[PDB]
Formats: sequence, C-alpha cells, structure tokens
Amino acid sequence: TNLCPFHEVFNATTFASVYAWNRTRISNCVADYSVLYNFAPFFAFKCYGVSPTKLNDLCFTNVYADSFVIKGNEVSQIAPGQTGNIADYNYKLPDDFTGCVIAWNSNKLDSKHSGNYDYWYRSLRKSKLKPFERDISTEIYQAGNKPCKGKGPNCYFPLQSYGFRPTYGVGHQPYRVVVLSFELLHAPATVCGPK
Amino acid sequence: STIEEQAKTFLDKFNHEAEDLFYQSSLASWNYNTNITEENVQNMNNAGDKWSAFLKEQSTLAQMYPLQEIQNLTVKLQLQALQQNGSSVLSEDKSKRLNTILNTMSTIYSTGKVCNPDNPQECLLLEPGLNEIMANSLDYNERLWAWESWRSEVGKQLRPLYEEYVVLKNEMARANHYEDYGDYWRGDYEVNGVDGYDYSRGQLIEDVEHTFEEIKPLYEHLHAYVRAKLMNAYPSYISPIGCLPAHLLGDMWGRFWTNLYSLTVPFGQKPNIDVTDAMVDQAWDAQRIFKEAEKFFVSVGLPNMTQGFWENSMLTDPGNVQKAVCHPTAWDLGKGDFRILMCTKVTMDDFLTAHHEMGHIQYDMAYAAQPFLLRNGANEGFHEAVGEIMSLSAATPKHLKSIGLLSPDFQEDNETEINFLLKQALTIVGTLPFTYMLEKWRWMVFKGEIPKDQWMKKWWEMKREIVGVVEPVPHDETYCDPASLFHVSNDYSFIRYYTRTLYQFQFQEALCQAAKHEGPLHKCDISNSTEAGQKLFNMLRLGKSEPWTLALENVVGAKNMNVRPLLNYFEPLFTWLKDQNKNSFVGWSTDWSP
Repeated sequence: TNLCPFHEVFNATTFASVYAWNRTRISNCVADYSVLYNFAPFFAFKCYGVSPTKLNDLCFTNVYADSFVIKGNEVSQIAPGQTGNIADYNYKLPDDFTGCVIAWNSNKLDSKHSGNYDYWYRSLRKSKLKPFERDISTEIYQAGNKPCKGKGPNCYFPLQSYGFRPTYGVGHQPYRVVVLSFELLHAPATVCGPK
Repeated sequence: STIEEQAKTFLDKFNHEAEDLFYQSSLASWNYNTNITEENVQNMNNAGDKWSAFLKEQSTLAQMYPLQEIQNLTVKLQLQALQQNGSSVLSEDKSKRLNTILNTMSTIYSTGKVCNPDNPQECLLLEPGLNEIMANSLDYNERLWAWESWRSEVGKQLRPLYEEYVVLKNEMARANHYEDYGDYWRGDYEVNGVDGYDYSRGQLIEDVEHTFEEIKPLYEHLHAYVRAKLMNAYPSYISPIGCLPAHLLGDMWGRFWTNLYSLTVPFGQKPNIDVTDAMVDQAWDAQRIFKEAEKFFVSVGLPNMTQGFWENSMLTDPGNVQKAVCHPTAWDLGKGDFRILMCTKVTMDDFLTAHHEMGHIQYDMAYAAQPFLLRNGANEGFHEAVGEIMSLSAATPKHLKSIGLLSPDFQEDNETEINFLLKQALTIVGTLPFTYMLEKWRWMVFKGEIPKDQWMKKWWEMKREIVGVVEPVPHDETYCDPASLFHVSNDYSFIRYYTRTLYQFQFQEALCQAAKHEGPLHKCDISNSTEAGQKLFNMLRLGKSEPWTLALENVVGAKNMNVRPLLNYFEPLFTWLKDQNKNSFVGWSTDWSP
C-alpha cells in the first residue's frame, strides 16, 4: 500500500494563484479518494466524465492535481464551456474534460485583516488561454494604440489582487479549488483505487 | 483598437480598485460609528482621504474617453459618472473658500444653541432643546419665542455665507456645462440616448407642478381640518379664513405635521394600534423583530439575510462600554458585506424601522451584480420608496394579526382606519407642499430670479401661497428662513422626498394590484405574494444601469410620476374630510397679521 500525495495537495499551508496554478503529478501510488472527504465543508463536488463512486474502480496512468485559490463567484467558471476572466485568461478546462472539481471555503486560512493581497488573477490578456495553458507573464497589457512603456494611460498591469478579508460575503470569500485530471495514456496504469 | 474597448478596460480596472478602496472606507466608517474613539476617527479620515484621492486620480484618466464615441449605454453612464469634475473645476482658492463656507455653516447649525433672554446662563441647544419644546408644548408665547430665536440667532449669520455659497455653486455648475446649481441637482433625473425614455431636467419642474396641482385639493381639505382643530385648541390666535402660524405647526420648520395628531385626532376615545405591549408580553427582542422582517421579505420571494449580516450587524445598543450613533442606517460595505446599525428596542416604531432598513438592504443586495458605479438606486428616491412600501405593508392590521401581535378576534372598525389614514396624511401629505416650496425657492434663487434683495419676501410669499403658513413675526431682509433647515445648510437635495413620496404610493398600487388585493389600499398586504416580489425584484436588480423611467414602467406601467395612487390611498380620508369641512370654510387667504 502506497498512499498518494493527495494529503500534501489538499492540506497544503499556502496555495498558488490562479494565474500560476501548481500542477502536481500523481503516479505510482494508491489513490484513496475516500480520504478527500475528510474536509467535510465542501462547497462543490462535481465530477465531469467520471463518477465519484466508480472513481475507486478505474485505473489511470497519470493524475494531475491543479490547485489554486479563487473567489466564490468564480467557482462556477471552473467547468467545461464556461466564460469569464478565470475561464479565459487564468485557467480553462477543455470541452471534453475527464475529472472532478473540488472546492471548499477557506475564509479561515486564506482570509486576513487589512486584505490578503498574496493571491492574484489575470484580468487582461491578448487572447483566451488554450485548455490547460499557464501564463505567468507580467508584461503590461497594451489596451491603446500608442506603444507600451511604463504604467499609465491604456497601459495596465495584467494581474489583479483579490485582497481577501474575513468579513467578505460568501461570494467574495476565498475558495481553494483542486482540479483532478485523470489521464489514460498509452502506458501502464500506475494509479489505481484501493482494493 | 476602438475607444470603446479602451473605455471598457479602464472601467474594469476602476471597478476592481474601487471595490476594495470603498470596502476599506466603509469598514472604517462602520468601526467609527459602532465605537466612537479617536483611533477610529483617524482611521476613517485616512480611508476617506485615500478614497477621495483615488476618485480624483481616476476622474482625470477618464477625461480622455469622449462620450460621443461610446455607443454602449452602460459604459456611457459609467463614464459620465466618472468624468464629473465637481468642485475640482474651480481654482484652488475658490474651492478652499467653498469648503470653508460649507464647514462653517455646518458648525453654525450644529453648535448653534439658544439662550434665554431673562437668564443668559440658561442656554438650550437644538435637539434636546428647541425640538422637544416645539414638539410637545402648547404655549403660544413659548413656541413663538423659540421659533423667532432659532432663526434670529442661527439666522442672519448664515445668509452672508449662504449668498457666497450660492455664487460659488453657480460658478461651479456653469463650469460643468450646467445652467445653475438647480440643473446640477436635477441632473439625477436626466435621461439621454434612450428613445421613448428620455427625460430632461426642465421637465422635472413641470411634472412636479402638475402633480402638486392635483395634490392641492386633498392638502387644502387637510389644511382646513387642521386649522379648525387648532382654532378649537388655540382660541383667539387662529383665523377661520387665514393661514396657519409657523410656530404652531408642531415642528420647528413645519415639515412634518405628525406632532399635531394629539390635537387633530378624529376619534380620541379609541387609541390607535400599538403592538408595543404585545411585544413586551411575548418577550420580543431585536433578533425576533429582524427575524420577523426576514420572514416577511422571504414570503414575497426575496432572498433571506446572509450569515455575515447576522454576525457583523449591531442590532442592539452595546451599552455604556461603547459609544455608538443610534441612527438607524443600512450599510452596504460592498463585496457581499451587508450590515444594519440600529439601536433596536421594544417599540412598534422600531419594528417598522427594521422593516424599512431591511428593505434598503434587499435593494442593495439586488443590484450587487451591477458595476460599481451602477450599484445605486435608479433614482434618489427609489431606496426610500422601497423602504416605505415595506414599512406600510408591515404596519397593516392584517399583517399584525398574521404575525401574532394583534388579537385574532380584533375587528377593524371604520374609525380606527380613519385615524390611521389621518396620521399617515399628517406624516406624508403635510410635507409635500413644504418640500415643493423649499425646492422651488432654492431653484429660483439658483436661476437668478430672486438675486439679492427679495429672498425672505418671496420665500414668505411662496409659503403663504403654497403651504398656507403665515409669519407670526414680520421678518425683514436680514433674516434667512431656508438656512435654518438641515438640508439647506448642509447642501443636500430636497426634491428626493417628493419623488420618493410619489414612488412609494405608485409601487404600493402596483404591488397590491399584482397581489390581487380587494378593498381599500391601506388594508393591502403584499405578504405571501411571490408575484409582487418578483415584479419588484425586476426593478431592484437594475440599479442605475437602466433609466428610472424604464424601471418605473416595469413596476407600475408608467414612465412618469403619477399622483393618482396617492389619491386612491387617501380617498376614504378625503371623503371623510369633505363631510367634515362641509360646514366650514375651505382655503386660506394670503393676507393676515404680520
């Protein structure tokens, strides 16, 4: 029995921003998906292309866990075919995504008085991101016709800070989202459920 | 790229930053109002300075986006809200002088206290002093002395500053492409670029005059009734054909005639409905009152209160350990934070006030999805009307019997209904001529119709001709009656009250038709009516994204102020007052003792 690092992904101290989401590779371990239910206050548990009950039966080659922090309103944008600042410029799921999305309210950990400005999201970009594309560029977005040099008129920084506070509303509180991507490639299935 | 996309990106950035900065400022203000300390004052001042600097910087950046090259109405409205220069168009010296004059008038109104002439050491301030005096005293000489002193001491001092204030405001408004300050105030009702829903600033005056022409008969009958009652109460001081004296109106300025209910009560043998004793017997607290209000708002289909509302709101006085301003206000800190600051105690008035504040909170929660600059009522009276319709629906005897405060065997007789209608009239219809006259006087002073040497004269003339109020003491040109008012001395609009009064009864008529109410309009309860709730939420979610005419058409089916719902509401009281005044004179003459 070799338990997967799911504990290191879900119970991490600090999470990554949505424009710099940390993708962790899960391989050569036993994927005990029942341990995920230890975080009972789950805001959403929606699987696409797979069933949560039949998840312990299927074997996969690589399991990609994408973890980031967004707000409550943007949790709906984490789904195939969604449109928004996060689903276009930060993190886009393909139309045939096979996996599950897990989110829970983190107003106790990620929130902070005087604003928790350690989490950022990309609001401006030249074009929409491709599925599973990551862009950590900090180049100033040129909204106008004049050349781009320094912040000013029509020259905006492409990243914006959330600034989480504990007294925010349920829609603006921080929500830690973990996206589990199950890949079945032409390779031996190293990841399987507990037997 | 086109200018529209650049403007959209600028608006997105502005909204993102303004949400956070306004949340910080509102949280500082809440911490100050909930705990009056020097540190909280300094924090609130710093947050307000940061917010004002942000608005000043963002307003300069928005000047590069021409309004003519923007086709999207939402973006155009946001840019119009951002491109407003305000007091920054004048020179630095003129702006500093205007701010100093405003602060000086505010301090004169706030620090102004009246001392007795016989005892110079015995002085009385405004609120626990002259207000309590004019509220319950029935002495002609004492009320006359108070009314004269309040505008002889505080007056004759603000007018030398009020004239320079008017001059500076006119210069500022003309610099902002307006005709005068009256146009700057009426600009909130201006709708441009929407075919069929446009509304000019000059049309507002015409509509207000047209509505007051129809209000005139009901107010005339109410004035005749009040005059007869006061003559029965104040012998040898009231004329059956003349105007009413100013100091005997139950208020310092004559705005609300509510305090005259003790003398003008139709049937004093039966007290009005007061569920204070029932709430005391059933051991109700602030939490119970707000839960009842929440159930009322859920019954019509509106969303329930958030958990942060129950957690962070101050529903009870924190005691002597914390100093708080016990003024009931609805707080919209933004980003999902909705709070209510109210020192709730066991009182039916507090029940109605909690309903009003929860209606304000529901309005705020409705347009939360709108952009930051559009997160406000479609008009300056929409919030007040939404609060007042809920206050009316809560005060109905049917709702009180449903919630278990009135006895189930309580019968609603005609005389109790007449007393309730007369009280509501003294509260609502009594302030409409006063508001109309005050706003018209301010407008004509700003337009230059009364330049320097006829302010007080034309003020008293308009008051006699409109409100029917005669001067008990002949005031000369050195006095200034309008400056004695809080809203006039603190630079606030006043037509908002007339507009919200009309919109209140319009919304009430619309929701009672949507709820299929049979009977008088004052017996209507919109409880357990999801149709009225949805019809109201269709307007509450709009905000300033769409013109107020479109929202008014969505609610009541009309694009302008209609006073017919108010007349339908007061029709039983009108029929009773007709029979009461059949044996009395109707109207008032403009000539009486000075």
